[PDB]
Amino acid sequence: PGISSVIPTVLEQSFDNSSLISVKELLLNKDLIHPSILLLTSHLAHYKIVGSIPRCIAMLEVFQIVIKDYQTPKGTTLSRNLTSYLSHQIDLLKKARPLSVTMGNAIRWLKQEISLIDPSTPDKAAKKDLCEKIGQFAKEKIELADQLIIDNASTQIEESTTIVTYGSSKVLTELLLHNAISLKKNIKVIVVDSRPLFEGRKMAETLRNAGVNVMYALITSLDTIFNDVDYVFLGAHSILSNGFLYSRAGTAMLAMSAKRRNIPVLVCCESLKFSQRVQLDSVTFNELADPNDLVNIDYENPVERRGNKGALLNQFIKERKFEKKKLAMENKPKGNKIGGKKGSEGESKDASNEE
Amino acid sequence: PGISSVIPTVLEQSFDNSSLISVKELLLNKDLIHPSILLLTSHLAHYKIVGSIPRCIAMLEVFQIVIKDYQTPKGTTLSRNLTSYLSHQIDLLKKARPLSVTMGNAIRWLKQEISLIDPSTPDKAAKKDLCEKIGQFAKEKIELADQLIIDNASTQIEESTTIVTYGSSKVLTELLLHNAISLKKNIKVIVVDSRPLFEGRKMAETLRNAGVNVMYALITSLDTIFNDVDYVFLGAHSILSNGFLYSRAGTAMLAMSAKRRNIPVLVCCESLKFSQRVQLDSVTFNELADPNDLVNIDYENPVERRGNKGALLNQFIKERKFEKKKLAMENKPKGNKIGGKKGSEGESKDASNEE
Amino acid sequence: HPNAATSDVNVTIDTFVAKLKRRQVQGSYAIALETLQLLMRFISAARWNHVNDLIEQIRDLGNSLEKAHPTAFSCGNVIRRILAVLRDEVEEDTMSTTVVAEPLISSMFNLLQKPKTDYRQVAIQGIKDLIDEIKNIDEGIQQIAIDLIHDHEILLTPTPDSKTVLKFLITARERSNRTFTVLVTEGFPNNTKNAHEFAKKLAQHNIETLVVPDSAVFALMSRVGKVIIGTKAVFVNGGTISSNSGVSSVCECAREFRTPVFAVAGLYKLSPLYPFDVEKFVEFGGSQRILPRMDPRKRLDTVNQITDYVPPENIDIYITNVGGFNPSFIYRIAWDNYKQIDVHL
Repeated sequence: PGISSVIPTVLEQSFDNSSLISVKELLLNKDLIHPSILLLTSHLAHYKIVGSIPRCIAMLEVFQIVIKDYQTPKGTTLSRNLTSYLSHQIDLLKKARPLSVTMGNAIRWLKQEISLIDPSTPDKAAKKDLCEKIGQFAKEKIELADQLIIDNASTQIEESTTIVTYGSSKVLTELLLHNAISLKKNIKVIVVDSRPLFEGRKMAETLRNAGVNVMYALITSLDTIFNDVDYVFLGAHSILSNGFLYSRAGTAMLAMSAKRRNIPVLVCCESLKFSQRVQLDSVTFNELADPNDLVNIDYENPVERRGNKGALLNQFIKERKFEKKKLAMENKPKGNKIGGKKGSEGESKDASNEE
Repeated sequence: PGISSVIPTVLEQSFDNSSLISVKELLLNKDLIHPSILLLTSHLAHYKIVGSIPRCIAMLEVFQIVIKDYQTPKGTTLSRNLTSYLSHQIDLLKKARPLSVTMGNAIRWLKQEISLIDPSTPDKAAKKDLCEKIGQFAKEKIELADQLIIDNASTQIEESTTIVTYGSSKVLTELLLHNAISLKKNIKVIVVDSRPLFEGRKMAETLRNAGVNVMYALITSLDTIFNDVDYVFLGAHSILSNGFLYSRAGTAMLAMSAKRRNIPVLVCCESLKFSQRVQLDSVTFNELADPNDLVNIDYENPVERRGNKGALLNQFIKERKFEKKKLAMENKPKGNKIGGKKGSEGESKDASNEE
Repeated sequence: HPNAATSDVNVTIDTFVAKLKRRQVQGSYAIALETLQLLMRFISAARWNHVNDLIEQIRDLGNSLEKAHPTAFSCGNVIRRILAVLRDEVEEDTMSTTVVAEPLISSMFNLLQKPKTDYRQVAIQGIKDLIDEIKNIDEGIQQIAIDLIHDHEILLTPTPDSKTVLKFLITARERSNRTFTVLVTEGFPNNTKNAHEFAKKLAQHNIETLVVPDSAVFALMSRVGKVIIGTKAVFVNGGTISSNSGVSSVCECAREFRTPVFAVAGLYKLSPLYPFDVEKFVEFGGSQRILPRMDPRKRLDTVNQITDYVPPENIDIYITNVGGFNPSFIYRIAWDNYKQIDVHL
């Protein structure tokens, strides 16, 4: 199977809902694992760019590739060990890093597809139509959905607007690009970034590469830029069946600020991002990473410096724990643009029954 | 020497800082103590009538009595063992029932008096003047102040009133009685009762003894009592240097309810109750009593039923604890009736530096 | 409609009425069971020939039952559910008898536009299904319920009168990895003995129990993590009727401190009728229990009530056997169980 247990850093007295560590350096691997999965795992382990949306697409692509490479054996049938393989892959993924609802949905869809086609049809003809179908699905629930979202944004966003964004959600970046080049509008895009992740920075860079006026913002200096700000979009990850946004980093604070100061908050989301599972706080299900990211002085990601920090077990009780994903409130984000055009966050799972 | 150790029931996990234990039935003590102090202590320990206002007066009376009875020894001066005696008395009081702010003030005054007259004067001339002075002081800072407060209230009350009241505060009883008798207005009195001490019941009885239209309610029954009703009055124990209402049990919740249902609250206080001690929660210093008060199953105080509960020590992991003194929020009460006619509670220590 | 038609065919109606009036029957579940039994009796014995007429008769019976007792919501609800079950089958039948398109499961424009079988067995089966549903609610809650409470968190419990809430608590407490401190509000004129019993049970279960008087809620509120209601009946917009005394004030306090307020009940307690008035649905208790004597107590008019009504603004979560729901969503659940015409009888 690989490597299990034996990890640095304590279990911690505060916040221990999920397991904290997993394979990063490859040693003794099974002689049946597809390299693309391994590469993906390697990437995710230390990624800066992707967040929720592109990850799922990547996964889908990988799956497609696997299917293309797969052929029906003489002894075992098409539906004999494929499911087992999928399960193994899932387990590997989980071991690497906790997964999203979209991925789960995709898995479910795949499972359904497996059941649908009966093991009697010609093998070459089977996968030919399968990969086409999967492509079609991808086009529909992602690209077309993105387009729909863009169009929704278009009718709502006024002439000459100031937008404040967080994270590295691809859809928002696409929207901003559209605003810049295709429609041609006056845009002021303020992007906020945190210590361990340089997603905001990346977004800013991307904007620059197009030709947009960008203000770089931080958590320490928030109130100075608001007091002027008209419209705020948040980096969406998943909407729960209560009306709460399970999202990345200090978006909740921003939302609170928005609520305090005049204008309501807006959220752009996909039709398949919705979850039937329910939770109402950050303590419920936390996504964790290694405290090794916050040791060095900032500036850039790879530095390797000698200074003062570099003790987790050496000094007299030192805990340096952080959270990657937090909870955003219910009443504060009201706007939701999805595959079913219009709706609010109070409307929690009306689209879930409609599918 | 007294008595030490041996405490009934479980000590609990939370809220452990103040005395909650002690002499209930007397066994072996020092053969020099004046019995009036002991009797007072016995009374205070098992009292159901007193509430902040009369206790201090009673203490003063006791002190006066002691002074009257006091005889100077032939050898030592007037103040040599007197201080020791006083200390012993204080210790006894604390053992019985913790000292209030008013009591502390009284003690301070006594100390000041002691300092004022140095040991040189004869017995029968000094104490003659002391007792008169003390009486004068009592007349000045207490009764007259109360009268003033009453008169202030008189002008403050309009036409057509429906009032919800709480506590065994003597001033409030006086006020209500005054309203009933000498004002002859359209007054309606609604009474709220509490579990630790039957104060509400006493108030109701007093009202009956005058002949007033009385509704009788509890802490739980409040959602239906409003459904016309306007004024809410509470009885305060002491106001701290912060400005927060440091009073008895069921007041804060009532105040909150009042705030919720439109109409604000008015509280009465004396111009001596103010303290220099700084606290912002009930955890700091609290009047905690034995769990014997929460044994009787409704109806009346003396009933004694063998129903379901009647054990504390034999029960494994069971914490039955109750609090008597509470800290209410600052912003919720708007009206404060003191020695200086009318004023806000945010003044805090405007009279403390004035002395 | 009087009881002239039903005298020798069905006699148990009178007994049911008696049970309702003098409170011989206790607990909403029991009432529901009784109602189910009555329905079964009606079905097995009576004659129909026509279907619409039968439906009308059923409606009339329901109305009569309502008139006999308004605080018994479960009884009404069950009847409504049965009607709904009947209705769909009837609709299906009509389509075959005669011998349609819809965007979703139900359509609004179908009301504006102009639109013998073995249904008895189906009706019978419906009752059985309902009974089964009534039987187990806690098994469909615990998979969602034991996910919310965490280590070193403090719970606050108003209304310990409900049998479901206690069970829910117990299930959470079972887990060795989970540890929590419990604060219990008493409720003086209606809930005291029940509260005491609950406390005793908690003690037996070997959990840290704190018995709190009704006045001492404010001082401990800085440490309070979650709020759970022991409600008796659920409604359309979100508002709930709670199982007697000391719920409203606590809820208000929670709202003030922004403490999360949970609710556990079930869909059989859920009603498709609106609570337009608090005064109409909420029934009041007894004056005798509060204070002794009678002649001076003519002057002392005491006010005391059984049931409590809490606005939907304070409560946010309604976990049932199906799953976790909101006050902004529960209406749809009711619709999925009770049909459009079945609301008014």
